[PDB]
Amino acid sequence: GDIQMTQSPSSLSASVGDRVTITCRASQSVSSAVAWYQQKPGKAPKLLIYSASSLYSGVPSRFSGSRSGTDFTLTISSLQPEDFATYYCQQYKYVPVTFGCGTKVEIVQPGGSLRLSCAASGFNVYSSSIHWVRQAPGKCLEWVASISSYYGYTYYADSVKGRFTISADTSKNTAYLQMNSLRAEDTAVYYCARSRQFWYSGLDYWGQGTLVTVSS
Amino acid sequence: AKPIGFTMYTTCIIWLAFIPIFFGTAQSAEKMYIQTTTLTVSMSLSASVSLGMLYMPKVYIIIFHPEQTNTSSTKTT
Amino acid sequence: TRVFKKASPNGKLTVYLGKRDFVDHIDLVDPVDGVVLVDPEYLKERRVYVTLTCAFRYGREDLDVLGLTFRKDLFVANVQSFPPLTRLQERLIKKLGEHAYPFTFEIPPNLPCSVTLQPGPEDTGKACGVDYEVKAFCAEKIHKRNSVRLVIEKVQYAPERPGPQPTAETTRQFPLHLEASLDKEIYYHGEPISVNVHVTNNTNKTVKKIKISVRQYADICLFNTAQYKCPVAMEEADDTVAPSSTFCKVYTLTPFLANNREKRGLALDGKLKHEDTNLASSTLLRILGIIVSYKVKVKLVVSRASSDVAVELPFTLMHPKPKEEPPHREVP
Repeated sequence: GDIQMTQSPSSLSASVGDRVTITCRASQSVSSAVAWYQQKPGKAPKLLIYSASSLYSGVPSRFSGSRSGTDFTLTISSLQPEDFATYYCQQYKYVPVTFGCGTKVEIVQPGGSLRLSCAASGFNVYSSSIHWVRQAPGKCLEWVASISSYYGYTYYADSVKGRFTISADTSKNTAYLQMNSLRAEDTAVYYCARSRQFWYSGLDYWGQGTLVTVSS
Repeated sequence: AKPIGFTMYTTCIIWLAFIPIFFGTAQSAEKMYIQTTTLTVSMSLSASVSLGMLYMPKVYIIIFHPEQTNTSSTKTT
Repeated sequence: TRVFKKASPNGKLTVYLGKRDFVDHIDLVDPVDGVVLVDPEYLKERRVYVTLTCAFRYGREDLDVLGLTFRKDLFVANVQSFPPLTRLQERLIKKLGEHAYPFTFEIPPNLPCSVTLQPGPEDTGKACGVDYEVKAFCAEKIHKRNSVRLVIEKVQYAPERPGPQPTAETTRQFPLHLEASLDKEIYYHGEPISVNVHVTNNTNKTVKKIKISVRQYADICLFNTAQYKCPVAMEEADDTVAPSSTFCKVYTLTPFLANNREKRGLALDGKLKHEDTNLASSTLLRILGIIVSYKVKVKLVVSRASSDVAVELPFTLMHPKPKEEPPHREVP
């Protein structure tokens, strides 16, 4: 089922100037398809490392990634006050991305329906895949849905089946989520993301998440 | 396709020469000799053109020139 | 680093390789280098032979109902490995031990790339096209127990520097003038194609429709057969140009596989086993197999009965050179 990506350290003292290490454990073998993300408070996640060893462009040459077995390690040799945020671990080998619990580095009735729109510029729906994720207050990131138009396939999570249908306007280059039935767990912040086609190197670009307060 | 094209061009020319002559040379140049000779020659020429331009290359190519369990991964540091 | 491995059905034979895609430049194709491991000495004198093969396979519906299929083996090489080393081979030998033995193949240039034609629903066997294979067998006949097969793929990538702008025009007297151009000559997969069209109509009769289409031509060289033409993506517009008047427009058209799944015989990039692959990439002529080319056709349906004026523009469709090896699977 959903590969449980357990992140052992809930929080770290992480005094400035020190070397810090974060570890991630997978229930099954996900090969080297593991990505690391950084989320500042009240902002969108930012990709740091993909393929568990390759540094994304624009990343300072201090973060390093390694994999021995199913254990994946993110190491920061030099810590700076700019580097204080939450670090997430993801695998992108199987259909559910199955994000991991965060590691903190610190020194409307159901009948109601609502729709969200993504303003994407400079992107093509056929050379990119569009993803929808959500984050509840005090919980790890949750994956809602995904669409890929070059091959024409859409995926949805188990809980959002029937009540969630995402679509894309190719002419306006826009994405829609189209909530229909809003259950108890729909109070969250909803993030719109984009990924490459024919190749997955993590959810490179993220959209400003929208805050939804539903379910009474 | 080239044999069929050549056959059709040759037969078109043959018919073009045939019909005017078969009508004209019925009482002017001769009646019994020329008309029958023209008709028989035209039919035989059309048939011979068909065989020569479509089947002869095939005869050339038939008689002569008959000549024609799962993958894995390890880390080699 | 990470290397790929395979084992024999009986388990006594193992093969190690470093890559699965071998780029083909104007220079020599990337050499195939790998290691063979006979861990036990069950082979008293029988040795391990390594063969690199290239196969071309073709078949069409009419030839199927008649009963005619075409199979050919372009390239066959064999090596007696068991009897200079690159860094990867030396590291593999050091990690493995004494049993490890190296094998190497050099693919000569001017050979066909890996291409597969889209099978229909009825056929459930091997796909048609050009494919490569590396087979290692314990023979001093080939036995399924001893032998192992690994499918490799020779591929090409988009050139670093693009060429001139593809532009073409025609004139026709009864006059009417047509001209068209493309933004660039090299397009990546999934990127929209933008074409500029411009027409000058001075004859009394007007034009009523404008059609823009992307056509794929697969020239099957061996076992001579007609090439494969296919309208991958079409855009039809109702536009009128008055006499003594001009008309200019810009159109955008994008090919993809979602709408072309039902077509049979469409050329596609090489598949390892069954994974979804995009449309085939144009072959660099710079051979002996399926040569894939792409063109765009713009047509004006002039007047009433009537005829059309057409212009064809050739463009190259490929992948940029990637930093990482393609997964050859579905990434999610």
